[PDB]
Amino acid sequence: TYKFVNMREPSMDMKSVTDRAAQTLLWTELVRGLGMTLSYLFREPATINYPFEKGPLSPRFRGEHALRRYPSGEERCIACKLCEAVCPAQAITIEAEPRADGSRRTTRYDIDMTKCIYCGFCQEACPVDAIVEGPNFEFSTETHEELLYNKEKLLNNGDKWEAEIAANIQADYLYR
Amino acid sequence: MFMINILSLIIPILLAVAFLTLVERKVLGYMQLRKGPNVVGPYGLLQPIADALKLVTKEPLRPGTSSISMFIIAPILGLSLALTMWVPLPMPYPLINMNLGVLFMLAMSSLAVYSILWSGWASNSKYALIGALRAVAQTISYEVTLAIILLSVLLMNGSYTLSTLITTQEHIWMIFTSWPLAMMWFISTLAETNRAPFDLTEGESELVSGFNVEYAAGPFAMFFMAEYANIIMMNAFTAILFLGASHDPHTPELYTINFVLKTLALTITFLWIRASYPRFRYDQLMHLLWKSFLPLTLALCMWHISLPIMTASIPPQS
Amino acid sequence: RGEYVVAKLDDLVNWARRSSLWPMTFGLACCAVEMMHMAAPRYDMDRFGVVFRASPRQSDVMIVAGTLTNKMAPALRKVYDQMPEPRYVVSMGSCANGGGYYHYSYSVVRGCDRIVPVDIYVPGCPPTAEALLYGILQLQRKIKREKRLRIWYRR
Amino acid sequence: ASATRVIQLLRNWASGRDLQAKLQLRYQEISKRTQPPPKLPVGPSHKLSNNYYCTR
Amino acid sequence: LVSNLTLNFGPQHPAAHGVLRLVMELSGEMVRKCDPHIGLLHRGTEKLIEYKTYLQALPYFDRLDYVSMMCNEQAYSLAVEKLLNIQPPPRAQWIRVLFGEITRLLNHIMAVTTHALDIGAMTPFFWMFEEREKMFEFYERVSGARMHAAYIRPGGVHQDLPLGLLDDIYEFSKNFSFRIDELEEMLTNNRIWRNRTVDIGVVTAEDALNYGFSGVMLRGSGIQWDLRKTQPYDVYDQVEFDVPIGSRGDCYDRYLCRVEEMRQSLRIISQCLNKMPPGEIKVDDAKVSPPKRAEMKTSMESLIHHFKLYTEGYQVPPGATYTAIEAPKGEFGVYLVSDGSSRPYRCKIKAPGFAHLAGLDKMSKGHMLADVVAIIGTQDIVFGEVDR
Amino acid sequence: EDNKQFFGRHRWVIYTTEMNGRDTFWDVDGSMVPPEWHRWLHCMTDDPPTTKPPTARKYIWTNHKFNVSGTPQQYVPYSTTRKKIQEWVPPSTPYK
Amino acid sequence: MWFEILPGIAVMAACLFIPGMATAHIHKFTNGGKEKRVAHFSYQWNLMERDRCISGVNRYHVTKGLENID
Ligand SMILES: CCCCCCCCCCCCCCCCCC(=O)OC[C@H](COP(=O)([O-])OCC[N+](C)(C)C)OC(=O)CCCCCCCCCCCCCCCCC
Ligand code: SF4
Ligand code: SF4
Ligand code: SF4
Repeated sequence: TYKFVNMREPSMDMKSVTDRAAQTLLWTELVRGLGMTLSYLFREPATINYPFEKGPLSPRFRGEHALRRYPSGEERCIACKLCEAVCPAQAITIEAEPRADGSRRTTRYDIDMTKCIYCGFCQEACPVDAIVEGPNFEFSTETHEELLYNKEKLLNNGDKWEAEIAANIQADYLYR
Repeated sequence: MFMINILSLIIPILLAVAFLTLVERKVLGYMQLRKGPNVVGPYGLLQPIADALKLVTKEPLRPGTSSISMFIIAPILGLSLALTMWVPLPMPYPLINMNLGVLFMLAMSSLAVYSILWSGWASNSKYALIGALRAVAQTISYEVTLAIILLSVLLMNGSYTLSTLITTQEHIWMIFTSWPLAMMWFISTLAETNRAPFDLTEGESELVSGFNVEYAAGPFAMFFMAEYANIIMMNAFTAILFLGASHDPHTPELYTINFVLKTLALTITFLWIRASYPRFRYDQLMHLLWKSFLPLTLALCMWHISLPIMTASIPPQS
Repeated sequence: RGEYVVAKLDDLVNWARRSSLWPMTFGLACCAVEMMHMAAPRYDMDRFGVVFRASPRQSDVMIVAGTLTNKMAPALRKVYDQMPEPRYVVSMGSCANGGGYYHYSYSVVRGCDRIVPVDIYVPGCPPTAEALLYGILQLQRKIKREKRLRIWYRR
Repeated sequence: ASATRVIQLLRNWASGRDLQAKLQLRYQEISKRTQPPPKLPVGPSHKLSNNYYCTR
Repeated sequence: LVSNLTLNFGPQHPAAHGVLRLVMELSGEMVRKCDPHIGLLHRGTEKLIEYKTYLQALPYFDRLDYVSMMCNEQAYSLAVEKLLNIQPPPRAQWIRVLFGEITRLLNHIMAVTTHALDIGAMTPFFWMFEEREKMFEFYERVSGARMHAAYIRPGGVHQDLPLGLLDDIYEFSKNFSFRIDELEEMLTNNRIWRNRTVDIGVVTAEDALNYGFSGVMLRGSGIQWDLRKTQPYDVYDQVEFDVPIGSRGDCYDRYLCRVEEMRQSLRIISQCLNKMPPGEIKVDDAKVSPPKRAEMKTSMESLIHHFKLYTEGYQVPPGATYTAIEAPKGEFGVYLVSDGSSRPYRCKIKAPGFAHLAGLDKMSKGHMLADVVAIIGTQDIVFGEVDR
Repeated sequence: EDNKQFFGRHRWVIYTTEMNGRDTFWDVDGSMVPPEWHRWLHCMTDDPPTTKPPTARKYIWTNHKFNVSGTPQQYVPYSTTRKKIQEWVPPSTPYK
Repeated sequence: MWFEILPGIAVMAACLFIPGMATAHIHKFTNGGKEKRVAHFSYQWNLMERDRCISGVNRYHVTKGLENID
């Protein structure tokens, strides 16, 4: 099924022709436009008072990355390199080795946040919920170099944001 | 004391322009479901000051291919004309009381077309000149309807004296007697100040900013002040011409309040047109003027010459 | 001493310059639409005095919103040069920051900071309109702490 | 929704329609930002027998 | 003395729809020829895809038509699923159709409002960008990203809808037609908008077909063709809607077609809301779609398949396909070659904007300079998909 | 909170005037919101930390820090790996 | 909402009111407390020139009534 958008012929009688002449000479549809703008002037604006008010987000929101720990304080990352393998932008650089206690742990874990596309594939690939994208989205920097994250930087991000990261994960893990 | 009169006319007009920028931004914002300036000062009341201060401390790039003599003469002419357009205006009593006040305004506003013909030519760039030529053609073409509409309306006044407009409109507004000429006059005034769907010389989405591309910071600011002063002045002329306020010789403040309120209403309507319509094409507005406005204006000038004669309603010439 | 007057004048000029940050619409790619969303009613960048500006001659900040390609870089540098001073550059999005998804491409310059000096790097692909607004306010706070007249007084 | 009766009437008239029934600003009609936990179903091949992968 | 002004510039221009160099010579006032210079946003997407796994290449499609993200990823998912000989589940298909129509609303809002803003009607842009912000919220609630969801994938969708999302989509859609009414109250009957769009950029139906036009650029000229009806995909055959058809093939008819397409998108969205079925949202075949994280942490096969799907990816049987969808900007397609491995051998992306902008010179013939701005706006052009 | 405002304005924070040794009477930013209140403020949940406090961990920062970019506390990247190749050190005893 | 536009409008209104009131009051101050005499035509100018001569103080607006002579 289809429909025509502009297949109406105007009526050609006295009253219709006079209606169109009055519309031509008295600018009635221009007055309708003025009325629409005037009606919008008396509507409450949709503006929010940033930064005192914030745009609404969801637990699934993909922001700044973080490396997480177990309740014991032990790191979750066991350096499987799945996130580095799946990373569409090749933003993840990993080096690992046996730790002094024998654990399988990273010695390098870099994310080039200027290479990153913030797709969240890394946190999908991760089998232990080690790498996540956190809720933070206000981390603009004055230099390019502060956006090339380190393992220390990402672990400090995890320690900084774990309280709300864990709540978001608890909110959404049953969908995953 | 007369010098103080000149100063107390000029300076408040420039302040009114400065805050007209804020008022226009806020009206546009609230018609667009946003707010507009509400952070820099209470309700954006310090925003015009921030704009004026930032502009005068910004580097005024002058073009390497610019005849600097006219490059600086054009803003001087523009602002001097924009300011001097207020000296005959009858807020109850004019600063300058002439027999030919509206003729003086017609002449002074017709001299203002040089500020575009000189800015476009001086800026070179070989393309802003074409925009300047389009602006000049639009301006001169709408000067025709301005002049003829003013001629037809003043046949009830009896003279070119603006103070006589108050007397002419004592019992009734001139709008109730010449509303078709009022609509054509208002749109002609819209077109002359390069506003609304007639802003072809500074089409934000047509030629970025046209004749004002090369101007920056200070001279740009003065050009802007000239345009907004012309806007408020034209709306004041419209209010005095068509919506004459009652005058009490012992209480002229009442007339001033009336006139200021009506001028503000017409200016807010000018900003109202800006937020409601698309932009005319250059040939489309030229067609409007030459084939729609001009024939009706000629017919109505004929009608308004015939009307006082055939009704024994010819005004006094004194 | 006379350093108090210079400090007050610097404060005034830097308040006037950050209260009227007029940016230039350099919308190259997907980051352009989040920036006009920061323009939209919900965030209303005009309420901060940040207007919708025009030709670089009246612009104070360049927002590089999108991928810069090799074919496009000379034009970006040209319009950056044509900006009157003081002028600032905000790099918005991964592509403008360091190449992003297209970092390893033959036709993409890896970060606009190879072409222009950048003041603020807004991360994200795209950064949300709120993230860009945060970057803009951070740029405003950068301008607040400039000491141009105090530098001149101790020269 | 805080607009006075007179302002509502003015804007309804100016727009030509009753815009108070279709406000563009969201209010308590939206869903709660905290929701009960889901329980998602399993696919057709979550079977213990008669499920050889060579047949699917 | 032939000095036809060869103004061969305009990339920084705000009406350039992003990045566009126009080489233009005018016989005085009117355009003689248009020479679009593109490539200013060519990022080598099609070459980069050859170095990416099939899952790794999906986010590239969000950034081609960055006004219609989910439609692009739906087209790519359909191509990969056709090559894989697998079928997405019914609930995933209904979700894909619902978000494709939400995406069509987003794209049509952007197209119409930016067209009007370029013409000089700035006001409708903000009113409708508020609705765009709300639909961005829907995108983010389903995927965590406002624009680049990466949500529709070969095999279905990434995860299910959160509880209460359908209610909010219903709340939004039940009020959206009032906003289309307000947009039409400013443009449709305005004697200035029609003066800028009626009989501007007229294209003949046969000449539209031979120039490779698609979508509204076809149906503006009266051609009764829509991929959602003639060649339905997902569950589009189960949904009822109307195809708006033009009569004059000008900018005004195309604008009316886009507005009525927004209305029919609302009409489809209603049925998607009412007919959403239960079930899984990705194919229950763990050699294509990754298992649930709970099974990945408990079952040996699930862990193995998670590992392999997220490191090597799934192998696609060798072969080539051309699959196209009815994107909001026209026919968006991909010619996807598979050599049998886990990475695409070749991925040519068909974007309607490429053929549409190839026809700018033809449609601008005998028109003023201000009409070319309208003709570009009526061909709605995103250079992310023009240049790829 | 004021639930009679429209969504996006029904919740707001009036920032402190002093945080981490920095005056913030006029200079505030969204990074000053701690993660516990960050979730409620952006409507990721309906529960403030007062009613649903976050789970206590001994490694979670007890003092939230805002964006320290442009300060001497800014992050600067470095290689976290040790040297790969060990050079041969010559003997300190001469052969002659 | 919309009534916050009113502060800028009030500032504009005051700035526009100042010129007319100032003109009226300066005219009253410099013309003997009366309206500034209008001379559009030479007869009115001659009236004012006669007024100046008979005032004795070289000011047209100092009006001599029947108390001057009769
Ligand atoms: C006994 C009485 C004897 C005398 C009778 C006198 C005549 C009475 C009937 C005539 C009525 C029409 C008068 C002229 C109207 C304009 C003429 C014209 O060409 O119009 C159509 C023209 C052209 O319309 P068009 O493009 O549809 O038609 C062109 C020609 N054809 C039909 C062949 C295509 O349109 C315009 O002028 C549009 C103007 C654009 C700007 C709109 C602004 C809107 C806001 C206005 C607010 C109010 C303004 C005044 C404010 C107060 C001022 C103090
Ligand atoms: S979000 Fe995507 S691009 Fe960024 S590090 Fe993770 S996988 Fe790589
Ligand atoms: S962060 Fe996760 S996916 Fe990446 S290496 Fe560590 S355990 Fe593997
Ligand atoms: S950073 Fe991401 S959203 Fe921005 S232009 Fe690049 S690909 Fe598009």
